[PDB]
Amino acid sequence: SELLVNTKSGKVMGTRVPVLSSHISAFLGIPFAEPPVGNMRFRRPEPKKPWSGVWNASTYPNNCQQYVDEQFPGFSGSEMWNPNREMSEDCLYLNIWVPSPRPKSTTVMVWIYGGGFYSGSSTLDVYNGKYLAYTEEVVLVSLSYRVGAFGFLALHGSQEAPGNVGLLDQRMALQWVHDNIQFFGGDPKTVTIFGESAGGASVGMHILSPGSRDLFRRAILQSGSPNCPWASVSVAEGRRRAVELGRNLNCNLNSDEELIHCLREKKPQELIDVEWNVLPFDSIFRFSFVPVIDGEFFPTSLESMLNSGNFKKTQILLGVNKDEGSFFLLYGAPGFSKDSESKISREDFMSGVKLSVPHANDLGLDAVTLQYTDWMDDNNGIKNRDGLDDIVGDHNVICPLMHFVNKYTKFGNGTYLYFFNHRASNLVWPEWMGVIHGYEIEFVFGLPLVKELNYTAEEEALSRRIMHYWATFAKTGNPNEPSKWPLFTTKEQKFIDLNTEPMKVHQRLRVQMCVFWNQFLPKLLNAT
Amino acid sequence: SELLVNTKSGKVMGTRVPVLSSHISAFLGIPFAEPPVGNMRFRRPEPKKPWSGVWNASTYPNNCQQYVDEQFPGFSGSEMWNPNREMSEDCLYLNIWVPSPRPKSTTVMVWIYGGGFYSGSSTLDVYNGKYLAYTEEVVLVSLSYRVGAFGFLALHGSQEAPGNVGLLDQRMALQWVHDNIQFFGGDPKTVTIFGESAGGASVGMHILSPGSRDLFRRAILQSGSPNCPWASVSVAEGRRRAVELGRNLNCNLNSDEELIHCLREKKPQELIDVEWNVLPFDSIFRFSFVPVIDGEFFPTSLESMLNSGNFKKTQILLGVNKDEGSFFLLYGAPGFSKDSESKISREDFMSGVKLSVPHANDLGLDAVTLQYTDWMDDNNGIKNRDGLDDIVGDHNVICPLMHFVNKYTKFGNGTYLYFFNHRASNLVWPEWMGVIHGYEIEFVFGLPLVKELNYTAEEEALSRRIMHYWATFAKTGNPNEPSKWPLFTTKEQKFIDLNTEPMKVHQRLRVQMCVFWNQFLPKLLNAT
Ligand SMILES: O=c1ccc2c([nH]1)CCC[C@@H]2NCCCCCCCCCCCCN[C@H]1CCCc2[nH]c(=O)ccc21
Ligand SMILES: O=c1ccc2c([nH]1)CCC[C@@H]2NCCCCCCCCCCCCN[C@H]1CCCc2[nH]c(=O)ccc21
Ligand SMILES: *[C@@H]1O[C@H](CO)[C@@H](O)[C@H](O)[C@H]1NC(C)=O
Ligand SMILES: *[C@@H]1O[C@H](CO)[C@@H](O)[C@H](O)[C@H]1NC(C)=O
Ligand SMILES: *[C@H]1O[C@H](CO)[C@@H](O)[C@H](O)[C@H]1NC(C)=O
Ligand SMILES: *[C@H]1O[C@H](CO)[C@@H](O)[C@H](O)[C@H]1NC(C)=O
Repeated sequence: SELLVNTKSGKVMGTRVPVLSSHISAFLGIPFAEPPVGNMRFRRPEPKKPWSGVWNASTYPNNCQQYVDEQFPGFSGSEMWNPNREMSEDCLYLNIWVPSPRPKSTTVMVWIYGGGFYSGSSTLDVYNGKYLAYTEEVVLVSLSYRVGAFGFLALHGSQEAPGNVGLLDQRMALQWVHDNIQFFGGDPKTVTIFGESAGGASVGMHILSPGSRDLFRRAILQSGSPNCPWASVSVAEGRRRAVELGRNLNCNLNSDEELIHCLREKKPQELIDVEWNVLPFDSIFRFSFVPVIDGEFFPTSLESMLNSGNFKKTQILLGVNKDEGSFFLLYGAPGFSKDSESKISREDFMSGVKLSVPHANDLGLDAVTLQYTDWMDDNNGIKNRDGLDDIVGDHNVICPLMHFVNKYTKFGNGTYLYFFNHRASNLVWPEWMGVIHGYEIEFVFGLPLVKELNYTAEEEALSRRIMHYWATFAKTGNPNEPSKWPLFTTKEQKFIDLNTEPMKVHQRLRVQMCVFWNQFLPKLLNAT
Repeated sequence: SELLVNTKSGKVMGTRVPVLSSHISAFLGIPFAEPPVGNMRFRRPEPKKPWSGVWNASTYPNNCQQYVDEQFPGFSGSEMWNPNREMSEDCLYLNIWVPSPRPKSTTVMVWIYGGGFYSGSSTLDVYNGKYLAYTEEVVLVSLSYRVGAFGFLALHGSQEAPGNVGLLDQRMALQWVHDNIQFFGGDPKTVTIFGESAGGASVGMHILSPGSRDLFRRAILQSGSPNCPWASVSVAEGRRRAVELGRNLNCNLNSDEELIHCLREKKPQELIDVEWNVLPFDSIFRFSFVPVIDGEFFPTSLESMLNSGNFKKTQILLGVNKDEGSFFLLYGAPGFSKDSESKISREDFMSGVKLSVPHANDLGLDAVTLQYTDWMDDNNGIKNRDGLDDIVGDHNVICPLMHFVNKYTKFGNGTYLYFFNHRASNLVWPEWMGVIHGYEIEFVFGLPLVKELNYTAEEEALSRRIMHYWATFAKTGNPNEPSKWPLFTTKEQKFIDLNTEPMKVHQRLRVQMCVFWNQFLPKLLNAT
C-alpha cells in the first residue's frame, strides 16, 4: 500500500489527504528522537529506538512546550502562530507530505519553524505542506526542535545542559531525513533546508556548522540569518541567563549540577512563566534562550567563520520583507497599538530607539537617531513610526542578512536575493504594520490557491510564482526555468522585488543604512 | 566747498567722482591710526595725531602687507582679490563715499574686508562704494586693518604682541566713524557694519565684544560668523604658532621679548613667505594668524557668550552662498583644478575629507564620509566632487552661521536670513565651482548696474533688489519697504533664496547636515 512505508526506524502508516480537489499522502508525527523528558531535559537528543509493528502517522504530533501569545485573545493574526496542538516536552517529531503516486527520487524540502528560538510548531495551518508538495511535486518535510530554556539553556562545560540542543534536535531530524527519505520517494542527494526568522538563522547555522553540512544540499533563508544580533549569545551570557533563570525559581545556585537538578524538577510552565525575566536589557527583538557560540557546533566566532570561508559552499536563495520590525514594535514599544495608526511622538521615537539597540551607549543612540530622523519635520508622527519600523527591521533582519549574503557570495556557488513587498489584500493586522515579518510564508506555502481564504487572483498568481521559484531552486540550484531572476554577485549585487507587479531588478539592497549598521555603528560602539 | 570737510582729526579734501552718468564725492585714504611701523609692529593701534593743513584724500591708500595670490597669473577671477595698490605696513586708512549734495544725516554702512584674516584691501574694484552710496543714498565707508602676522600674531601676556590688534584696528576705524561721520553728512546713530567671510566673522566679533558694541547700530554678516572653526584660536595655539613663526626665521626663542624683537627686524615679506608653515595640520580652510580668545576683546569663550546672551542685542541680516567650499578645494585639495570638471575619485574624496576636518580622529572622519557618500553610486566623480564641496562649505561657513543665528535670535531684536544661489552669467571660474564664496559681493556693491561689465538685465535687477534690501535694513532694521522677506524666528526659522527668480521662502536652512556638524560630530570627537 501507498500509505505504508518501511524505514530504518520501523514501519510507518500514513493517511490520504485531499488537496485542491486531488489527493496526496501525509505521514504525520514520525518520531526521530527519544522523548527528551525527565533527566533528559536540557540534554542532547538521542536517536529514537526502532520499533516493531506499525507507527500510526495519521495525526499531527504534540507541539513543544513554549510561551503562548495571548495579547489578542481570538485574533487570527496572532493566534495563527500559537501552538494548535497540546504542548508536551515529548515533541520531537517530523511530518512528511508525499506526492501521489509515490515518487521514486524527487527533490526534498525540509521546513524549520522559527519564532525567535522561543516558540514555533510544525503543525500550524500556515505550515500545511500539502499545497506545496502537491503543486511542485516535491517531498515536503517539516521538522520540530525544542525551543526556549528546553532547547537552549546553556551552561557551557556541563554535559547535562551544554546549550544548542535545539539545534542538535534539528540536525537529528536532518540525519533521519538523509537516512530514510529515499523510502518515501525523496532524493537524499537533493535536500533543501528552508526556514523563516529563527528558522532562517538555523538554516545558516547548519551551513556554518561542520557537523551539519553533509546532511543537505542547498538552502533557503527567509528574513533571518545566523549572524543576527538576537540569534546567538556567548557562553558567558548563556551561563549568566541560566543562573538568573535558576534564581527566579529559587534554585540552589552552588553548582551546575545543583542548578540543573532544580530546573529539571520544575513543571514546563514554571520555566516559561519567568523566561522573559532573564534578558539583560530593557529591549525589543531579543530572546532569552538562543544558540551559544560554543567552540563545538560553531568552531569559532560566526564572523571569522564567515571571513575565512569556513562554511558549506553551495547555492542559497534568501531575502527579506519590507517591514520586518513592525511586529516587534507593536508588542514591545510605547506608543504602538493594534487598533490605532500608531503615530509616534519624538519622545516615543527616542525611547523606541533605546529599546531597539539595547547594547548602545549614548553616542551610539544619538548616531541611530540622527540617521533615521528627518530634521525638517521631526514631529511628524507617521515618519517617526515608520523610521522606528525601519530601525528595528534594518538592525535585526535586513542588514545582518545583507552582511551574510556578501560574505557568503565570495565563496559560494550561487546566490539569489529577494525583497518581498506585497501587502496581502486580506491581512487582518493594521495598515501601519505594512509587509510584516512572517507574512511571505503563506505565499511560500501556497495558501492563496485555496479560494475560501479570500486572496485575489493576482495573489494566487504570486504564490504560484514563488512556490515554483522555491522548488525549482531546490531541485536545480537556480529558481529560473531553463523573465529572469538574476544571480546576486559580488560586483553587481542584484536582487528582485517579489510582488504582484512585473519583476523589477535592483542593486545594493538598503546599502545606505546597512553601511551604518554593519560598519559605522559597530566601529563607534567599539571606540567608545 | 562740498569736497572740503572738517573733522576732529583735521581738514580733509575729497574728490568728485562720476557714477552712472552722475557724480558723488569720495574721500579716500583718510588715516585713522598712527602707522604701525617699526617698534609698533604687532602692537595695538594708536589714534592718528591730528594734523594742521589739508589732508589730500583724492587717492586710494596703500594696502596692508599680505600674501599675494599668484596661482593664475593674469586671471581675473583670482587677481580681483589681490592688492591693487602698493603694499606697506603704513596702511591704516579708511575711504568714504558721500552722496552729492552732501546729506545732513543719512544712514551709514561700513564695509570690513575679509580674506581669511590673512589678506584683503579696501581698494579692490569689487569694493568700489560709489554705486551703492549713489543708488541708495547712504554714506559708505570701507575701513582697513592689519592681516596676517602683522594683525594677529599672538603672544598672550605680552603687551608688545598681545593678539587681536587687527580687530583693534577695525574698532579704531569704527571709533573714528562714530566720532566724525556727522561732518560728512552721516548719522552716527545709524551705522551698520557689514562684511564678508573673515569680515562677516569680524562683524560678529564686534557684536560680541563689549568694547565695540556701542560704536554701531546694526549688522550684516555675509558667509562668515564669529564662531567659524577657522576664525579664532586659543591663546595657547596662538602662542605656539608665534613661536613656530619665530623658529622658521631663525629667531632666538628664549623670551617673548627676544622673539618679538627678532620678528620686528624682518622685512614684511620674510614673514609672509613662511606664514603657511605654522599651521598645525595638513588642512584646508585654516589660516595662520587669526583672532585669539583672550579674556579681553572676548571676555569668555564664544559659545558661553552666545549661550548667556552676552552680546549686543539689535537686528542682523546675514546669509550664505550655495557653494562656499569650492574656492578652497580648487586651491588646496588633490584632484581639483581650474580647467577641468574636477571629477573626484573615491580616493581623492577621502583624502579631501581628511584635509577638511583636520581636528578629527578616524571615527570622526568615517562619520563625515558616511554622511556625504551616496553608497549606491560611490564611484560617481560628480557626486564625489559635489559632496566634498558641501562638506567644506557646511563645516566652515553654513553650519557655523546657522548655529550663530539660532543662538542670536533667542536674544536679538530681529533676524533676516538669506541663501544666495545665483551663478553669475559672466563668471570666469569653472562651472563645477557653482555659486562661489565671495561672489554675492559684486551684487551687493552694484557692479551689475555698469553695462560694460556684461551682466544680464535680470542680474542688474537682482543687484538693485539686494542693494535696496541691504540699505533699507541698515536704515530701519528691516530689509522690506513699508513681496516680503520674512523675519527669521526661533519657531519658524524662515529664510529666502536670493536669485533672479520670484522670491521663495523656506525653513530650516540645511538643518539635516547642520545637526551633524553642530551637535553630533562634536559629541563624537569629545567622547573619543
Ligand atoms: O514558527 C513561528 C512562530 C511564530 C512566528 C513565526 N514563526 C514567524 C512570524 C512571527 C511569529 N511570531 C514571532 C514574533 C511575534 C512578535 C514579537 C513578539 C515578541 C514576544 C513578546 C512576548 C511578550 C514579552 N513582552 C515584552 C517584554 C520582554 C521583551 C519584549 N520583546 C519584544 O520584542 C516584544 C515584547 C517584549
Ligand atoms: O577681502 C577679501 C580678499 C580675498 C577674498 C575675499 N575677500 C572674499 C572672497 C574670497 C577671496 N579669497 C580668499 C579665499 C581664496 C581661496 C582660498 C585660498 C586659500 C589660500 C591659499 C594660499 C596658498 C596656500 N596653499 C595651501 C597650503 C596651506 C593650506 C591651504 N589651505 C587652503 O584652504 C587652500 C590652499 C592651501
Ligand atoms: C559552481 O561550481 C561549478 C563547478 O564547481 C562551476 O563550474 C560554476 O561556475 C559555479 N557557479 C558559480 C555561480 O559559482
Ligand atoms: C524689538 O524691540 C522692541 C522694543 O524693545 C519691541 O517692541 C519689538 O517687538 C522687538 N522686535 C523683535 C523682533 O524682537
Ligand atoms: C491511528 O490513529 C487514528 C487517530 O487517532 C485512528 O483513527 C486510526 O484508526 C488509528 N489506526 C490504527 C490502526 O492505529
Ligand atoms: C593731491 O593728490 C593728487 C594725486 O597725487 C593731486 O593730483 C592733487 O592735485 C593733490 N592736491 C593737493 C592740493 O595736494
